[PDB]
Amino acid sequence: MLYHLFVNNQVKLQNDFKPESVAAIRSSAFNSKGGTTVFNFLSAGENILLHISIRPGENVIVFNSRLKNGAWGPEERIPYAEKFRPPNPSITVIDHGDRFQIRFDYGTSIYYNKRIKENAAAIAYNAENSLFSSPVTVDVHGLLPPLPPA
Amino acid sequence: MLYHLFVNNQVKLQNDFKPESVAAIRSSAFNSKGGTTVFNFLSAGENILLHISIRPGENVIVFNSRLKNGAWGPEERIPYAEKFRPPNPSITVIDHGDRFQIRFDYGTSIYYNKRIKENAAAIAYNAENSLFSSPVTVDVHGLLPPLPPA
Amino acid sequence: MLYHLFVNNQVKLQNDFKPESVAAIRSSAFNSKGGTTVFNFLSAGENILLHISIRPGENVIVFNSRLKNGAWGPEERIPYAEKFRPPNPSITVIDHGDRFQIRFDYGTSIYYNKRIKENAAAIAYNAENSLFSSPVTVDVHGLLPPLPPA
Amino acid sequence: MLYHLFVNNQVKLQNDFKPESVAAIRSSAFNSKGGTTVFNFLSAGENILLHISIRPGENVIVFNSRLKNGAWGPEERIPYAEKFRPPNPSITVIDHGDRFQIRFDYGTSIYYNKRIKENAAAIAYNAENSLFSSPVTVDVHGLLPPLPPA
Ligand SMILES: CC(=O)N[C@@H]1[C@@H](O[C@@H]2O[C@H](CO)[C@H](O)[C@H](O)[C@H]2O)[C@@H](O)[C@H](CO)O[C@H]1O
Ligand SMILES: CC(=O)N[C@@H]1[C@@H](O[C@@H]2O[C@H](CO)[C@H](O)[C@H](O)[C@H]2O)[C@@H](O)[C@H](CO)O[C@H]1O
Ligand SMILES: CC(=O)N[C@@H]1[C@@H](O[C@@H]2O[C@H](CO)[C@H](O)[C@H](O)[C@H]2O)[C@@H](O)[C@H](CO)O[C@H]1O
Ligand SMILES: CC(=O)N[C@@H]1[C@@H](O[C@@H]2O[C@H](CO)[C@H](O)[C@H](O)[C@H]2O)[C@@H](O)[C@H](CO)O[C@H]1O
Repeated sequence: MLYHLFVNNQVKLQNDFKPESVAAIRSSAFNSKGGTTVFNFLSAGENILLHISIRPGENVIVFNSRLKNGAWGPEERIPYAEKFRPPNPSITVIDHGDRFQIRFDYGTSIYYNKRIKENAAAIAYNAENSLFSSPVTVDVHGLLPPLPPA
Repeated sequence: MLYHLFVNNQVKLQNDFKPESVAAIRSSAFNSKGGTTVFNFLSAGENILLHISIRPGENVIVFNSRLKNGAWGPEERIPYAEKFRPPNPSITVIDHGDRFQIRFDYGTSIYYNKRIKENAAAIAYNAENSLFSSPVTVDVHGLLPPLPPA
Repeated sequence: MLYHLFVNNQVKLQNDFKPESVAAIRSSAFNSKGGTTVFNFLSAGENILLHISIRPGENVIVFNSRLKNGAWGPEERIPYAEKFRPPNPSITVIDHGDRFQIRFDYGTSIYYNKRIKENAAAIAYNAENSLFSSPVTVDVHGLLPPLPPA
Repeated sequence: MLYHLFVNNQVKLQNDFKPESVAAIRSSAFNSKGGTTVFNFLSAGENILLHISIRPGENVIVFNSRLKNGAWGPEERIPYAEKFRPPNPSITVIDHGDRFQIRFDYGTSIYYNKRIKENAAAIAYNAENSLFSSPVTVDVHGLLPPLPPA
């Protein structure tokens, strides 16, 4: 399923993002002078199951969760440098049941253990000066599709 | 290369659309009651090398070409019905040197013998009431990519 | 559909190779010091609809056709040097209805007009000492499948 | 990287199968009467990091590990039913660092937690009379490849 996720807006998944689900987010730009950019996987109740805060002007990428209302739990950060590849950077999220696997364009996958027991019913994209394009292309799979040779 | 082509707008290709190039256009919604929807592969001088006029109201899809300052050539026509797959219909275009191959979701491909000897420097998307989404995802390749087993 | 076409053998297709069909042949090796290597697409009556004779020594790649009991027709050739990429060289045959497109690893593809009005029922492979592996992997599609972003 | 893995034989990997690596194993046939079929991921020391024994008879698929000069540890087994899709059944193995993800054609992924802290340098295939074709097509990736929209 293909969705066009607009900045500071969101898309409702026609199907729950759950174990086996694969979400491939791709950007057609990558704005160097851009700042903090966020992607959130939302439960039906709109709790932030997976929060991805890309902070260029701070060389860090923060991963967290929190009830829509609640405060933020412990952060799980990793360096920002050498993660994305211009001009078409991307972010791939996979639901492995007990944790999320997140991959950028370079480096090893980041594994984020689930903290909130709910499937994602939507994906939000927030940014005041996004590092990416608006919208960003988003393909969501129910399962891992047959892979090409390269 | 990923581009986001908005309705009644266009996109400048990083490299020219030439022999071997593949363009994969994908929509995110498919509006069953949308009107005439067009896609134009434009040369540097704005010549319409390939014109794809999807006309649901006339149940036909028209292919043609014309120099910016010239007139349309004869029309290439094929039935519209049962060509697109909702909710994410697609259109693939491939430059085979002497002619373009156009594939939708179902049916046989369409071949349209080039009439202007030029490469494409951009692709336009036009519609007052479009069948597809704005924008449409467009992946441009320099050659056929590794094919998946499925 | 995946097949393992062994050298000096052939594989019977579960469905006819016809317009829109895609045969992606891949080798696990490139025995550069090899010799003449051939791939043939045969119809039910056993006519050779498409003959591809790769000759490293002569430094050319011959394309031809011939009926079951007939002599070869005129040849259509191209230089062989560097048309294949090690360690996994590939050949991709696509039926465009009136002609086949033959894709190697390098250089613009080659088109061959159909001489025999039949669909192929088997793909053959012959060689005294192949330039490729035995077998070669062959994925046959009824139509071009969705293309990955790259 | 493509390899043709023959039954009762193995293929020496170009690069180490390590975290991020993906191995797509595909067969051209499905021998319904076939007996126990095994695939082993081996360390340079020839220790069996991942052992996968498919037993149609006992309706089970066994996963284990052992040292070259060793006996089998406790078995992790799952039902054989609803895993393979003939005539081209597959098996995808992915190294997630602490564990291997294992996918067949049907059902949810299987996770086998690593027992031997070594990267695999080879992949073996053995059986008396295989359930799968000989050889099987194996595409090994250093990291997940770009995904087709569908
Ligand atoms: C340093 C700063 O100015 N603010 C930090 C906060 O950052 C927020 O982090 C959450 C996720 O943890 C989210 O990304 C939000 O958009 C950020 O502003 C946070 O780390 C804490 C309090 O939440 O304070 C500062 O560390
Ligand atoms: C009916 C009408 O107003 N115009 C018809 C022509 O339509 C144009 O067709 C070109 C491509 O050939 C292009 O799509 C343009 O936007 C259309 O207005 C044409 O279809 C026919 C053929 O002679 O003539 C006009 O009736
Ligand atoms: C060089 C040689 O020994 N024979 C040449 C011919 O080769 C045959 O070509 C047919 C297809 O055209 C087929 O490949 C057969 O197996 C080949 O032996 C032919 O290529 C040329 C004609 O230019 O004549 C011979 O030199
Ligand atoms: C003993 C025998 O001939 N077959 C079965 C055993 O097979 C071995 O099991 C190990 C354990 O993983 C490994 O698969 C080895 O390659 C096999 O030969 C064994 O699976 C079971 C008891 O665990 O007994 C026999 O059914």
